[PDB]
Amino acid sequence: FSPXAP
Amino acid sequence: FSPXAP
Amino acid sequence: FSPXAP
Amino acid sequence: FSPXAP
Amino acid sequence: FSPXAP
Amino acid sequence: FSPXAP
Amino acid sequence: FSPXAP
Amino acid sequence: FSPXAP
Amino acid sequence: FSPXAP
Amino acid sequence: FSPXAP
Amino acid sequence: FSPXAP
Amino acid sequence: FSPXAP
Amino acid sequence: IPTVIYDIYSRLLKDRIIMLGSQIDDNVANSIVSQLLFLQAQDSEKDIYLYINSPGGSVTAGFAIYDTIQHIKPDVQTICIGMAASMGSFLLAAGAKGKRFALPNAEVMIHQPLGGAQGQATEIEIAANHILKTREKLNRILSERTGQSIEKIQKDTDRDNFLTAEEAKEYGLIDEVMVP
Amino acid sequence: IPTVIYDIYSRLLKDRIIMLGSQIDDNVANSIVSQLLFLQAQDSEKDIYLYINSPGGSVTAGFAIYDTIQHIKPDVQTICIGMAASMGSFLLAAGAKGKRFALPNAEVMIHQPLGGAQGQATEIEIAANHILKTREKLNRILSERTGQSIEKIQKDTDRDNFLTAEEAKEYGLIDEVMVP
Amino acid sequence: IPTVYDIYSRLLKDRIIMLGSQIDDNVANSIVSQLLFLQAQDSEKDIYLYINSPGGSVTAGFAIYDTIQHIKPDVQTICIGMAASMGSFLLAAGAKGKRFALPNAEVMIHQPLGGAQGQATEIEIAANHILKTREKLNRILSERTGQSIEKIQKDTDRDNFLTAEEAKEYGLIDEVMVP
Amino acid sequence: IPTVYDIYSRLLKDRIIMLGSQIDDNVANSIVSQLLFLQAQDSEKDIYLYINSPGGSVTAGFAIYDTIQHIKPDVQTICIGMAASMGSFLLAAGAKGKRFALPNAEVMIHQPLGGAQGQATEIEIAANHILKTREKLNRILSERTGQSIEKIQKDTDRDNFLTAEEAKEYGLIDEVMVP
Amino acid sequence: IPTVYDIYSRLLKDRIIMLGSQIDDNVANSIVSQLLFLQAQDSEKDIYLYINSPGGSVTAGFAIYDTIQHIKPDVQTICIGMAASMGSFLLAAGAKGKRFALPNAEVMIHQPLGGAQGQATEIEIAANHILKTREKLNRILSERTGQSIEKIQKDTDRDNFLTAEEAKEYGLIDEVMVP
Amino acid sequence: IPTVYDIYSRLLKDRIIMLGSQIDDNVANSIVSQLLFLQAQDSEKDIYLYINSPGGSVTAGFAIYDTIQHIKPDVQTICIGMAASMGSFLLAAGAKGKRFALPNAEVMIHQPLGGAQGQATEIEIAANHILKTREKLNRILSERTGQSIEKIQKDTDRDNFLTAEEAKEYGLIDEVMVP
Amino acid sequence: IPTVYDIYSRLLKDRIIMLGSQIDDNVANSIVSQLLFLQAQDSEKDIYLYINSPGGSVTAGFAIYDTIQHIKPDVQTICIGMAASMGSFLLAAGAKGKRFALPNAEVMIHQPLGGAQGQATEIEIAANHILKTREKLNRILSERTGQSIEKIQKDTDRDNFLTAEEAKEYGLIDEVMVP
Amino acid sequence: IPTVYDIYSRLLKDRIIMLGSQIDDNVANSIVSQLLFLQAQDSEKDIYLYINSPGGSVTAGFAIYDTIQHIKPDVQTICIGMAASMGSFLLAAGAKGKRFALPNAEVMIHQPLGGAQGQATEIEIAANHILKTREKLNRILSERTGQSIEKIQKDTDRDNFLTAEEAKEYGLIDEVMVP
Amino acid sequence: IPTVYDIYSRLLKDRIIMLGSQIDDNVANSIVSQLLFLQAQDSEKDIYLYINSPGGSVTAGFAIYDTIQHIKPDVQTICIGMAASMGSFLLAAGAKGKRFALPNAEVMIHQPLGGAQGQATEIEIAANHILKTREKLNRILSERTGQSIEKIQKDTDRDNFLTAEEAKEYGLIDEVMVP
Amino acid sequence: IPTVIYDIYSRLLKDRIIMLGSQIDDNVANSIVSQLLFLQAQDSEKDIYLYINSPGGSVTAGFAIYDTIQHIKPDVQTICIGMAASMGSFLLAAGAKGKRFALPNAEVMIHQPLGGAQGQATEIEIAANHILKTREKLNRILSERTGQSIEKIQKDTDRDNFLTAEEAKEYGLIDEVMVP
Amino acid sequence: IPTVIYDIYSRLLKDRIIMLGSQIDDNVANSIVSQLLFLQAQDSEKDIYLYINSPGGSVTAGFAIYDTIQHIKPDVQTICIGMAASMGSFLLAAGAKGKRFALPNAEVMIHQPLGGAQGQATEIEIAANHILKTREKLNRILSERTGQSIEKIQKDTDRDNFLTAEEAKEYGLIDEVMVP
Repeated sequence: FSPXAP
Repeated sequence: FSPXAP
Repeated sequence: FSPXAP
Repeated sequence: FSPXAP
Repeated sequence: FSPXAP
Repeated sequence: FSPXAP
Repeated sequence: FSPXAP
Repeated sequence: FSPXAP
Repeated sequence: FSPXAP
Repeated sequence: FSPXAP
Repeated sequence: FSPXAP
Repeated sequence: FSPXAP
Repeated sequence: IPTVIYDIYSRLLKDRIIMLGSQIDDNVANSIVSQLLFLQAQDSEKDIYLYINSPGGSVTAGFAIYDTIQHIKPDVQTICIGMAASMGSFLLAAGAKGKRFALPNAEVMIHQPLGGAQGQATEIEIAANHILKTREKLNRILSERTGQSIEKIQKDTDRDNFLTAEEAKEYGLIDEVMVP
Repeated sequence: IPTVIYDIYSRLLKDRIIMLGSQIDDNVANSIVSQLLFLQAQDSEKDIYLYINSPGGSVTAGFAIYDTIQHIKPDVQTICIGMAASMGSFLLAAGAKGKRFALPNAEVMIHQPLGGAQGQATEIEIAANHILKTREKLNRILSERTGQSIEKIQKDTDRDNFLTAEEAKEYGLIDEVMVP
Repeated sequence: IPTVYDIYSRLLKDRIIMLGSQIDDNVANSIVSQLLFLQAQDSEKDIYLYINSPGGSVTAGFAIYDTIQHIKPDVQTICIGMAASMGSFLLAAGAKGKRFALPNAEVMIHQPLGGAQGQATEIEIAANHILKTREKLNRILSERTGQSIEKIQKDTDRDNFLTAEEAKEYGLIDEVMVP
Repeated sequence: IPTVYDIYSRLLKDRIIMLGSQIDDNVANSIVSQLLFLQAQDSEKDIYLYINSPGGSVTAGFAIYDTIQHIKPDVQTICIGMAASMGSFLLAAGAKGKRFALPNAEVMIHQPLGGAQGQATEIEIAANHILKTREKLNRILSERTGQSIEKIQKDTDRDNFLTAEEAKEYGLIDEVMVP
Repeated sequence: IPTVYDIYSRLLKDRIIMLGSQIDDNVANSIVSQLLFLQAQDSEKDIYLYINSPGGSVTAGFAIYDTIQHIKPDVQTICIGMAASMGSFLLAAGAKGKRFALPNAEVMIHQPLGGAQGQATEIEIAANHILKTREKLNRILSERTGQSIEKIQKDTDRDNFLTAEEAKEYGLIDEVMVP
Repeated sequence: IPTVYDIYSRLLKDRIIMLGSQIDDNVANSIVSQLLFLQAQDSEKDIYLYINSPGGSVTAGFAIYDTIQHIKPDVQTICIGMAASMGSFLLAAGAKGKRFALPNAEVMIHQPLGGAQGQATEIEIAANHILKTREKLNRILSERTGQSIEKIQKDTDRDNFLTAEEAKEYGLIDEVMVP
Repeated sequence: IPTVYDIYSRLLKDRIIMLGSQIDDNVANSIVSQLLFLQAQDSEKDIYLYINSPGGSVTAGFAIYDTIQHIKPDVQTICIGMAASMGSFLLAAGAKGKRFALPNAEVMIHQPLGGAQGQATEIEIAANHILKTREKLNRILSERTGQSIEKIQKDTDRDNFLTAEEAKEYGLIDEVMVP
Repeated sequence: IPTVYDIYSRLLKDRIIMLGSQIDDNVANSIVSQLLFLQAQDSEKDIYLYINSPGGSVTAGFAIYDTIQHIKPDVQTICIGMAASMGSFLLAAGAKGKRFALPNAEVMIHQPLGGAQGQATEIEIAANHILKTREKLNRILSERTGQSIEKIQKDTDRDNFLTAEEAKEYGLIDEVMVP
Repeated sequence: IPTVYDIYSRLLKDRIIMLGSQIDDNVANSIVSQLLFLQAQDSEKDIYLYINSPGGSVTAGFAIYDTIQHIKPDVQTICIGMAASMGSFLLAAGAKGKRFALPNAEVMIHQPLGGAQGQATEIEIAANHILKTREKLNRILSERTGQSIEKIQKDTDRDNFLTAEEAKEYGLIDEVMVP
Repeated sequence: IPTVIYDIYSRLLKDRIIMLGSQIDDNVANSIVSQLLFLQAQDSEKDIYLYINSPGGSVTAGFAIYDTIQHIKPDVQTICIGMAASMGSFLLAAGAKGKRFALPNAEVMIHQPLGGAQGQATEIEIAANHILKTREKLNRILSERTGQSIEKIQKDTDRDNFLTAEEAKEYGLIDEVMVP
Repeated sequence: IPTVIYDIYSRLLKDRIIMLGSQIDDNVANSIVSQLLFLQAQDSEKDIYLYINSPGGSVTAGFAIYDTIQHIKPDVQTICIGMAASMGSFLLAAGAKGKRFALPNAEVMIHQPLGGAQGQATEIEIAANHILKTREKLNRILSERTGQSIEKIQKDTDRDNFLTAEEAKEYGLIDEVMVP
């Protein structure tokens, strides 16, 4: 799930 | 159930 | 339950 | 069952 | 349980 | 069991 | 299933 | 099963 | 089982 | 878990 | 188990 | 478990 | 089962009422047969009353009852209360002509006999021949009792066929709907 | 079941009280039917009292009881003690007009019939047609007994619908709440 | 079971015995006892055995058979509903001229059934025993029906269902009891 | 069950009714019948309901409750051993001034238990029904104990065990029966 | 159960009550009813409670205990075979000077057993309840035996089997009944 | 399953798909994926669906049916052993002129099977759904065989077993594959 | 499952994800991981979610739903065979204009299913939770289909089976994929 | 299963197929695939089918039978251990002159087994189907053995065990393979 | 589980750990090992813990919790689908500012569940242990959320379902991850 | 199964050792038969070694192995380790003459075949005839392999008969006890 | 089962360590026997190490291992880790003299063989004779391996007899306790 995770 | 049975 | 049943 | 048994 | 029941 | 019960 | 899926 | 399938 | 199968 | 296990 | 099998 | 097994 | 100052069913039997109120197995048949014969011995002229609330059951047990009804001298009136299905409806239709009744909300159901067979091809053949012969026998008698053709009975019993009391009367399975 | 100086239920039956205190199956129906007919034969004018504490059960068994109530000459009073659900509440509503009662904390529940079907498409169709016809019959009678429209009965029985005694009175399922 | 006496006890007062279940040792012991009791009450009057039975144990069946043949009274047999296997054997065992079936009654004859597990030698013993049992049944059926042992053997090789009329033609019964 | 009459039938002759089991429909139908029968024998003399019960069906319990309130005789209640759930509700339903417990008896109050499976709408109906049932129980318990509905709600949120003395202080009973 | 009356009904005529099984509600309701009936027949004559029981329900046991203490007649207790758990509690509850055991009888004392499942809060309630039940049992046992509560607590921590003679020394009974 | 590749993966390399089991969702998802993969490899070359199946889920069967009709390559069907129910429906769904059975293969057609439990309304919904499913199957079978809808309805009312030759005459296949 | 790569891994290389079973946590975790992986490979190219599923867990379904809406690529949905319950919810969740079904695919919508046992308070919490879940599902379905919340509520009250064409008319899909 | 390749895959390289289990659809699909694969590798060289099987499904057996007759290579059959029911049918289906059994091998022939449950009409359909299946088996066995259909019918009425030598005399095999 | 590496191993290469099942010892041992391995690869880069879990064992949950707090890298937590019980505890345990949930994710908090059977003393020990466990969980949740221990105690007394937005307001997460 | 730097059984098969170390069913037989034929194809002159630790099992599966042993050209040595019972001991006795061995503490057991039969008298007869014929076949071959008379084999196999290795040698089931 | 940069047991087998770490059935025996013979073929002079953590099991399976140990040329050292019970302790005692070890907290247990018998008196007699002969054989060998009299072995194995490592050394089941 980026940004931010990653 | 009478009449008639009996 | 009487009166009335019986 | 009569006659004849009995 | 008497007295009182009965 | 008598005596004494009864 | 193409076209179009893919 | 050929011919013809395949 | 040869000869003959195979 | 280091330091120190390793 | 040898000798002799094998 | 050595020495001696192995 | 309450007592009346007799168990209730034994009290009804004193007035020549027989209750067929369960699944039909050999025990039920043996009891009903015994009751019919006993009532005939008490009085060979007075009517007997067979009250039916039954999902059916064993065909051979059902035929024990059927044959006893036809054998004895007294007329056997049949009254469907609740449900008469399968061999239950067959027995309903077996009552004395003019004296087969159902209550207004009673359900009558007719269908073909059910069974089973496992094993060798020849064993399945024997089982099949037997159940088909049983169906022919049931259908023939139903034809005679209802006035419908064998061909129509065959078609109408091919699957579960539910009848209202009124429909059962129109079909010829009963003679009258018992109205309040 | 305690004894009185008779088993208690047999003692109550001597005073024309019938207990419907269980799930309604064929055995319960056959017993209640037999009790109703026996009481009518003892006295065709005196009231009968049907006490109901039942979660319901078989619709055909319930209709055996219903039809017997409507057939006999005596008025059948109905009293809901505890619970009258499904076919139980149907029978509560079937008592003589003006003589249907519930105790204040009694629960009445109405809903649509339940059933099942397995097999070929055609077999499921037959089962569906049968249960829908059964529902129409129940709803029509409930409409007549309550004074509600069949449209309102249909909507109100679509899912489980719990009524207090007072609500059952307002609905027309009973005539009076029996107060201390 | 309704009261009139319980119904079966009332029928026994008129010398009617009901064989209305599967034949096991308890049923056999009861029927045997009833037959002997009725003989002791009156050694000349007929007894009536009503049969609605899928059969059962061969040894239990033979207890009944042997008691029927031993006592002085004639035992009439009436098939109501079904007489299968040892049931049909007992139907055929009634006094000659006094074996009946109702018109829609089903009679079925077949060979004995059993089982055997263990060593080859044990299976041999079990097989010899059941074949000897079949020979004994077939011989007696031959005597009671007037059919040859050879015909009984062929006709009992698989389940063989007879109508009442066919049972009469076969010699298992004497008359169909007609309405 | 020893004979003296069976012991319970002998006690019923002295207008004692035993509620000594889980409360189901059969128990309710029997207790209701006993209450009505005793009223018919004598509409003025006290009845004695002895309670040793873990409770059970709420509707069955209400059949008993409503019958107690309906009849003319006072119904004394005596908790021996245990009165839990619908058992303690019925203990509290005895005639005011005539509700007792033995010193070591256990009284327990809690909220109704139940279940619901199926569609969201069906679960909603089940939930609404059991909450309405709880409101009805709490309201009646309020009237019988003198406690507020709010206090009953809080005190029945989980299992709440009371000594006889605590049950008296709560207003579920009137007196602890001392030797 | 042989006839002489059934044997237990015959013994009840001489004011003997048999507690010869596991203690559940049915057993308690029956014993309680017997005690009250015997008191009504004669409020002065001794009653004899014969005990051969592995114990059972604590609340059912307390129904019996409280009834014993409530009635006017002395209740003698005799342990034959075994009195364990609530069985030994009831043995100790007999009239002082009239608690007996046969020489080879086994008496066993221990702490109450139970169960709890669910949320932390529910387990807490269950634990508090069973600990309070243990305190109540131990307090009464202290009074009936003359032992301190502290000693009862230690001696009931695990299963503790006593001979008749040891039960006498402990104060659970008054005399060993010698032949 | 022997290695040569596992045998089925080796056959898939030559565009042979095996439908050799009961039809459930897993089988359908796999067959659908194979069909789409083969089309992506080559959109013009024939695919060969070998069928030895007693049928199964109607919706799973329709996933396969719809995929066959969607893709560009002709899908030949060959019944080896048995094609029953949804199996025979898929056999009939092969490219016109390229539906085969081996001489001793068994084809069976019948109506869809199902179940329903609950309220009258729920049974009605289930019945309407399965009847609509039957109409859809029968209509497509009519189109694929050249038989009238009325004849398909009558011929699928109960289990109907066809030889390969009969299946050809009926229009379910185009040719019997002879040695 | 044939090898070509296993077939599903081969399809994933072309950005096809198979939802071909009941929806549980394992299936959801796998689909979510696949979606995120495909986005990382290429954030612009379409992903294809093929659905043949009877539904399952609502929370697992929402893990998939939320991941679809979160990522940048359009997720096309194609119903093959069946999309029922949470399956049909996910079908409707595909990118607008890119939701498909094959002609004989079955779509079914209804209300969420569940269960609750225990105290009145616990049943209340369970009921409130499932009703809130239904409101959330219905709101999103309203947004995805263009139907009012009131109409969604009525149309999901019981099992509601739709053809592909009906699903298109309803707004659950955009196009029927015709052969 | 030891490695040399697994042993069976190694034998398949020399055109040996093992039918060494009960015959179900999975076994049939595998044997059929093996036969077709070997034909594709070489359409002239013999294939060797080794049989040690108690039989199984008739339709699965016919998939194998029809594939044997369809392909160009001769399929030799060798019974090792046991060939019973459909196993012995397949033994007899090998190329004429190339059907063998080892000296102590057991061959057994009997009639097909099955079941039927339901309405009279359904039992009729099931019976007709299994009788037609038996006619088809007997006709083919007649052609393969040189025995009349009438003799096959009589000899398969019950389990009929043959030695290798007897199987040769019967025409089920051509030669006993002697050491 | 598709291949791209298996998908989860591919995600672990990018420092993503999946907690996608019930929490038992095996799950904990695996997550702990993954955390320590990622720290050893790089002690500064963030780790991402994706949570879709109904919870499970408290001690297994604490193995994960303590490992998260021990290592140097920040551990981001993302709730997809569901985080219930120990699942929601671990969601709240992520690095401050880096705890997320997707919009339709469900968070549930409640008190620990357990059981105890046996002696009063054993139930006491079990109760004390689970109450101490609850105090420990509530204290840590207080620290991680900023809510008082008193409020956590009240809010976890029964099942308490939170939307993502409510979980943010509560302080269990920092942000709802919006599309 | 540990690995050697092959699984251990595959490594032994490379040296022409076949392990019969389980109950004898069709799968075990098919595997042993395949191994025997494969080893013959690799080398038709070199000895094969069949190690036996088996409680026996299916007689037909056992005969598949027996017939394959006698058919192939290589001598098959048999070594009983642990146990050779029933069809296990039959196969031990089937090894090449002079090359049948047992370890000193090995157990050999001989008895008659076991089976079962259910159904009609005629079916039980067929089953009995079949198992008796099977026993005659086993006993005849055992007579030939051991040098004992058929009459003595019949008596000695009537019930379970346990032999030490030394007793098996004296009986003629093996040729030598393999001593350390 | 962890991997080392081989599965761990395969890695230990490369250093001539055999693990007997489970219940002794035929599969375990066949595997251990195969491992012993394989190690002998690799090197007929180097020691083999049998690590034992086993509750025992089948006596015949145990004897397959025992006889193989005594047959091969290499010394087989035995080390009890954890538990050696029943046939496990028999095999511990079967290691080369001077090279039988146990860890300090290891448990050794000896007892008599266990079994069963059902059927005719004659069949029970045969089963009893067989298990008693098996016990005599075990006790005789244990006597030889431990230096204890047969009389003492008989008494000490009459019921379950648990020994510490030190007691097992005193008894003669092992030669040394392996101290840290």
